Amino acid sequence: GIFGAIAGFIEGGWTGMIDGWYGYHHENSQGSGYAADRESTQKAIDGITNKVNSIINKMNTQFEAVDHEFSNLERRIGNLNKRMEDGFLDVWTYNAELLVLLENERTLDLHDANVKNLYEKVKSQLRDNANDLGNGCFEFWHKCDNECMESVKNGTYDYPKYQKESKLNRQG
Amino acid sequence: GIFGAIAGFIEGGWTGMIDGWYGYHHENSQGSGYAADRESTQKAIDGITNKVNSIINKMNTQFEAVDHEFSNLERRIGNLNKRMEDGFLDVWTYNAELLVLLENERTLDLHDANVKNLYEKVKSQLRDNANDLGNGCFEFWHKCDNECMESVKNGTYDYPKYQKESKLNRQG
Amino acid sequence: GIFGAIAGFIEGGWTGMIDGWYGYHHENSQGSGYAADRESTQKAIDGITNKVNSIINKMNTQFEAVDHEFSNLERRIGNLNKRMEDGFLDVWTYNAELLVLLENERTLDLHDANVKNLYEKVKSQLRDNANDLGNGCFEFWHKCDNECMESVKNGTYDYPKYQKESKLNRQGI
Amino acid sequence: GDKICIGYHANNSTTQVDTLLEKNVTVTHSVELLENQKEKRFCKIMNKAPLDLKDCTIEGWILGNPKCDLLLGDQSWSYIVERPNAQNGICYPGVLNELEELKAFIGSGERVERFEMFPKSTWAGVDTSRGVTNACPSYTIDSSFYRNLVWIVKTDSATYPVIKGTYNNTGTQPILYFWGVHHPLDTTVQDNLYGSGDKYVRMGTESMNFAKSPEIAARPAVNDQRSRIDYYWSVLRPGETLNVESNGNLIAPWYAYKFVSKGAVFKSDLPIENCDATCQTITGVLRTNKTFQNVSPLWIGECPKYVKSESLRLATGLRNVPQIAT
Amino acid sequence: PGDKICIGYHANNSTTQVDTLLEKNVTVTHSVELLENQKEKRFCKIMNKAPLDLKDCTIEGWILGNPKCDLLLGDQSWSYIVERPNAQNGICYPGVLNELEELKAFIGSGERVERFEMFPKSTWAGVDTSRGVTNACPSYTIDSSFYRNLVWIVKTDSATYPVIKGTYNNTGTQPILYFWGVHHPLDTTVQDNLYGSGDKYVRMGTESMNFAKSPEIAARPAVNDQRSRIDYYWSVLRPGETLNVESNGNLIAPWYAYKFVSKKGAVFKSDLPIENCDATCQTITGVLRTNKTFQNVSPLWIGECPKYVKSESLRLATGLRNVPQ
Amino acid sequence: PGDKICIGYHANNSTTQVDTLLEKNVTVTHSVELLENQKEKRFCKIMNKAPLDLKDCTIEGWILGNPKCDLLLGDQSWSYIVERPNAQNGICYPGVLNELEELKAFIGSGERVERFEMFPKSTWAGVDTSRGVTNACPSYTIDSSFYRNLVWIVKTDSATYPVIKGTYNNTGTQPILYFWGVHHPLDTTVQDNLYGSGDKYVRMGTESMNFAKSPEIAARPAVNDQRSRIDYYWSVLRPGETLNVESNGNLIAPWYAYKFVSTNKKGAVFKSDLPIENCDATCQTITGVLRTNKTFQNVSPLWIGECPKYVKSESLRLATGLRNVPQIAT
Ligand SMILES: CC(=O)N[C@@H]1[C@@H](O)[C@H](O[C@@H]2O[C@H](CO[C@]3(C(=O)O)C[C@H](O)[C@@H](NC(C)=O)[C@H]([C@H](O)[C@H](O)CO)O3)[C@H](O)[C@H](O)[C@H]2O)[C@@H](CO)O[C@H]1O
Ligand SMILES: *[C@@H]1O[C@H](CO)[C@@H](O)[C@H](O)[C@H]1NC(C)=O
Ligand SMILES: *[C@@H]1O[C@H](CO)[C@@H](O)[C@H](O)[C@H]1NC(C)=O
Ligand SMILES: *[C@@H]1O[C@H](CO)[C@@H](O)[C@H](O)[C@H]1NC(C)=O
Ligand SMILES: *[C@@H]1O[C@H](CO)[C@@H](O)[C@H](O)[C@H]1NC(C)=O
Ligand SMILES: *[C@@H]1O[C@H](CO)[C@@H](O)[C@H](O)[C@H]1NC(C)=O
Repeated sequence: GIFGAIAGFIEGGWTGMIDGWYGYHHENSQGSGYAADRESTQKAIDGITNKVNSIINKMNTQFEAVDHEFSNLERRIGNLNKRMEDGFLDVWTYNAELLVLLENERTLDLHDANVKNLYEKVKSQLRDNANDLGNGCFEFWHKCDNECMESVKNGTYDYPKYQKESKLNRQG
Repeated sequence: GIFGAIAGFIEGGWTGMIDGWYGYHHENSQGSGYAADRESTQKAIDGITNKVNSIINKMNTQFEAVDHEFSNLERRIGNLNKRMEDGFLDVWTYNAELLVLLENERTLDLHDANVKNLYEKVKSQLRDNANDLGNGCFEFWHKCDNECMESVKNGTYDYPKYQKESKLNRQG
Repeated sequence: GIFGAIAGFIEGGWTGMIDGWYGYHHENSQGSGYAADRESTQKAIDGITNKVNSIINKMNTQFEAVDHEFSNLERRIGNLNKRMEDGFLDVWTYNAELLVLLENERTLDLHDANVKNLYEKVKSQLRDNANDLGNGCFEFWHKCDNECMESVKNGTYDYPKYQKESKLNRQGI
Repeated sequence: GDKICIGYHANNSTTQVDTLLEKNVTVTHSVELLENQKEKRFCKIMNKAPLDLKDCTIEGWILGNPKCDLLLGDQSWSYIVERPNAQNGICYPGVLNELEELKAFIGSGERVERFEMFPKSTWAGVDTSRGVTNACPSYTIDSSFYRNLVWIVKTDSATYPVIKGTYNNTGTQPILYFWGVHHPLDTTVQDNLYGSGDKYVRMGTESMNFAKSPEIAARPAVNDQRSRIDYYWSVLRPGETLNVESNGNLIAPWYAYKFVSKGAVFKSDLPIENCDATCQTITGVLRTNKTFQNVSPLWIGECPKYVKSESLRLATGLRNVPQIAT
Repeated sequence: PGDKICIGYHANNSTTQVDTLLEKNVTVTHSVELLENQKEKRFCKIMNKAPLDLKDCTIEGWILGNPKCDLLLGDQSWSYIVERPNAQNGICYPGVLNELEELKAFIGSGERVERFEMFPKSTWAGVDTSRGVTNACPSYTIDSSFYRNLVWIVKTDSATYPVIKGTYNNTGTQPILYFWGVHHPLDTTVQDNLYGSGDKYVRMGTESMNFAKSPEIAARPAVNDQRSRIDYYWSVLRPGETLNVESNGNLIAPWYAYKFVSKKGAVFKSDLPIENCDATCQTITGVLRTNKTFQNVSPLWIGECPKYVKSESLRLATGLRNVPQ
Repeated sequence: PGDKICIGYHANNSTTQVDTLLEKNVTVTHSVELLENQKEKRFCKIMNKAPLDLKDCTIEGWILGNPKCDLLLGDQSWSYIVERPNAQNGICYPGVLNELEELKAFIGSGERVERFEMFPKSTWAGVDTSRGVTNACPSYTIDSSFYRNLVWIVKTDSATYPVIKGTYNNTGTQPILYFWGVHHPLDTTVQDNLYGSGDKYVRMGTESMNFAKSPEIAARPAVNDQRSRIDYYWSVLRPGETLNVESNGNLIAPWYAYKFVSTNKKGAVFKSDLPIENCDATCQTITGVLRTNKTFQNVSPLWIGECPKYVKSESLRLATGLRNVPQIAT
């Protein structure tokens, strides 16, 4: 996809993650699971809702065709009216169809970026205290607590706190 | 924001950086301060100016309403003219308002990409002679002089020059 | 460019890479050459071809001007015809020209993205078994023959296999 | 060791969107913006019924064709429904002049009140009661005439004298009214019905002038008539006065309409039912909250935008890539 | 403790906002408003040329030569026309000016007219030219008068009304706009006293135009105490065309006409003042003095004006999202 | 030297540029021009149907049967009509063809006409058919002639122009396009000379149409050495309809008329001097043939057949490839 994460370096989505668009999967000696990242999920929902509403708002004017009759000496103006009405029909059909194709492209990109950006946020916190497996997964070189997992998710991860444990594990 | 830097992992802007859109904040024993990255800032100004000027140029034509009069036997053509002029009014009002919403979204993303690309530019110079903190800031593992900061801003930073000093403290 | 790779941290293109949009250049004791990344090139070709055909398809209606004559008591309706036909001409000229400027910007960005992602794909396989030279180039800290090169291009690069060799060499410098 | 992974939502959606880059992309969430469904009937708009013209055309109604007596009094409408196969219109052959502007003026209205504009006693010294024809039967009388007009003819006595009438619109509403000019097929009918000598119909208001004389000739038979009537209509503005003056061949205004002023005339088969709508198209009712519709460009009320599209589905969620289960 | 270098972006004191597809009310460091919503409520010169103020006259009153429109009378050049809504001097003798809307359109297309005598009164032999006045058409100095551009030809004291004839060959560069009429008496009595007995006609023709009309006698409702009417007519004699006039009686003769010279023309119906100022873009509701691309002032204008849209604001972000501390 | 792998992109010798919202004149490796600016300056056949070349005749001259237009006389079939801007042979006896614009509009939208005698000269009784000729309307062969589709009827040596009547009933499946006229003498003298004395009329009716006109006698400026005029008229007699003609005098009677077939194509009337050649086209504009795959064209808004959309643009080139940054060589 253009940021390379969705159906990219993260090969598939998670049906078990049901409470948001973007998220974390963790596995602990205390258990495992799928938890949405609420902030990026909600920001995305507000943005996408706004986009939908803006489009609806912008599209809320109508051209109105009319039922007028024309006589057998009014071929020119009758045809003028037809070409005019068909003309606006073609312009609005074009506007709506193109807009949908373009906005869908860009909406999928936005989702892809939001996933990419979460992944980058974790990678910079962990540094060499974790090993990058593929598929957007990190394996810690140290024991990672539920409390430690939450710190990674909320951006407070203490890299010094586990540096020595990690190094000893890393090249043991 | 889509590239994740502006209002993102770089949480706030700098009222102190007056002479550019994007740039650097340094701190060292000699002081602290701000410096715009002249090249990316100018390249952005150039692109943004071109966009603004393209939009104005494409919007240069005008549809002209006329206010001809119509008799009490010209209700149909009178109404035809009205619907015609209101139809073009609605199409241009739509074109202009949607284009502004779309282009504003993309311009904000452009700025976001430029900041991110600047961050990655520095990151790749510094390598492990510095620590990447979460926030777009790098803490040096060596002493970085005003000359040294300039070399970073310049793209001429010398990694081998400081590699041994950095290792000492990176493990010291 | 928006993703910063094309005309960016990778300064120039390769005229020697003839079989794809995006690719690898390699050099080892065995030899040197260019090779396109087939998968990313073909996905871009499909995507761009779809874009072109979608534009052509959405633009495939025509406003029709007409040859009708008007008399010296038909100034108003003659002018109504004129302002109407010109009105649709101006709308469609605007649509086409604006669309082309916008899609050209976005098409160039898409290419920039595909290069950057290809670079990040390699970078993350190689870890510290290789050194970043500038300009999107990696020098391996170990011997990398043709099968090793291909594994990088394939996505199958074996970092543990070479981690001891590259660590020893990385020290000695 | 312990894992933490980053990823995205998937679900069992099989709903697809198209993109500039790609077609048939399954997404987790999406919204269809277009309505393609309609109720094939006519309903009330603003809790106001439409006027069903039934077996009558607009001409047959508003001139008062004897077979349209069902429609005869006052009428209030939200829109007009004219049936394509309506057979009662202009019964005595001839042209209703400026037909199309008449039809556009009537469609602009929401109400009319029928009233006697010129009582038969207006016209001195002529016969007000013989003006019927086999071309205009009612359902019970073989020879009749339009309810809104009087076909004046000369008295048993030899001469048709100058007749005159005035109506002053002291009302607050415009008046839609009608008259005509009889064109006999030969000079023998002209002399029987009207006196010898050049005949004229003249009318004027503050802003209008009308003058016409009989164009005597035999036209192909239509409802057994080789003669013709030229029909006319006008609108008497509030404060305006109408003078009428003729010495023959006048089909006089009798009854007219106080007229009250977006409207529509739908030519359609569809039934009018005891139902309410906010959006009525010529091919049926839209009962929707969608932004676009491909049903019809012709409507009344508050409708979504007409486009030729089959579907306008917006991605809202992300590319759906659910794990494969065997 | 270590030295630091940080990558960052501009912020400032801006509280100027834009909307995007994704988000409303986003404060941004720099932006440009593309729409103009302000105007000078007055009429100015366009291209250094003054407009024509019709004052108390309608367009009809002006070019027919209504006696109370004399201040207008003679030669005019204009960048656009201003007709005042309550103007009272128009068609003074009741009647219809045929193809009026189309006349208004042709006049609107013009930039200048030169008034001249097309048919001197001596053109018509055997008839009275000095008596064609009415209390329906007073000037400011006489109770009974007539249009300056027309002659109401009447019977001589004796001999009835003869066939009268006139011609005019347009040798000029310019088209000629001219006017005439047919009088329609309320009575056969008025008909007989003014014109002869006998069937009357008014006939006109050029290389490309034919006109024929005879009177239609009836009492119309009284307007300006007149129950009679005039049918007024206008036409345009092309360069090189000749006009032939022939009448039995009931002719209201062309007397003076206009050499007419023909861009975008404007007849503004407005009460706004005309001031000694000068402008590039004149709207029916005022002057736009602006470099902006769009305007929400009016769709009706002359000059080089920005595009009309119904929008209240069209502000383009140029700077970034403003996030000051 | 250490083993290298580099990531990069294609470049080539392309010098073709595009514009974007952010940047003008970007050289790219691959692109598509979407707009066609090339045309063949000629008229071609459209549904394998040749257009009608009116040559030195106008549309009026043609369907009235101007004697100098006999080249076009008879049945005609066409995909469109080409009328030369300086054709000389139109209305030869001066006067107006009433509702002309709407007739020209009706004739475009036709694909074929069959000429036929509608009213034989015998139809009119007690009048002279054969004196109806003028100096204004020469044929190429004869100095004095008249339109092939009309009879200028004149009173015989007998003082009286009688009442004449004519009927034509359309039992056909096709509408009939037909013409008539009313002659306006310069003189009451010429009026007396040609027709009866007293009040004259031309009355015509169908089941849906009426017409009545009397002569309007006056001297007009000389055209084609004529101070008199003819009012010309046209109408369309629908399938199943009957026409009645009745006249006192001053009738220019319908003689030949046209069975008319309306078309399922646009169709078009082009005013132009371009050559018509033995060629086929899919897209015919008024200034030429487009033979193209492109989406847009800047040649003309006026056309018949399937043409690309008209825009004012000079070029509409879409980038498909990437920014082209070839190695500088020296
Ligand atoms: C009948 C005739 O010849 N009488 C003499 C007039 O012709 C002549 O006036 C001149 O008329 C000239 C036109 O002559 C034709 C014509 O070609 O237009 C001759 C035609 O045979 C005649 N046809 C019919 C059916 O009448 C035709 C027609 O009458 C007119 O068009 C109706 O106006 O006229 C030409 O216009 C000359 O400019 C004109 O002087 C007069 C004067 O010498 O004498 C008559 O004896
Ligand atoms: C770059 O930095 C050096 C010090 O590092 C300084 O003297 C020089 O002027 C700077 N100039 C550039 C690279 O533009
Ligand atoms: C026209 O032809 C049909 C068939 O002969 C006939 O029934 C009809 O009466 C004709 N019209 C007239 C007026 O005779
Ligand atoms: C905002 O900034 C401008 C330029 O710095 C300054 O001139 C102005 O005084 C400031 N506005 C306020 C907050 O008054
Ligand atoms: C009018 O004058 C012009 C030039 O003097 C002349 O050529 C033309 O014949 C005249 N028109 C007529 C028919 O009198
Ligand atoms: C290229 O640039 C020239 C001027 O540099 C300009 O005239 C032309 O329009 C531009 N066109 C393209 C797309 O090359």
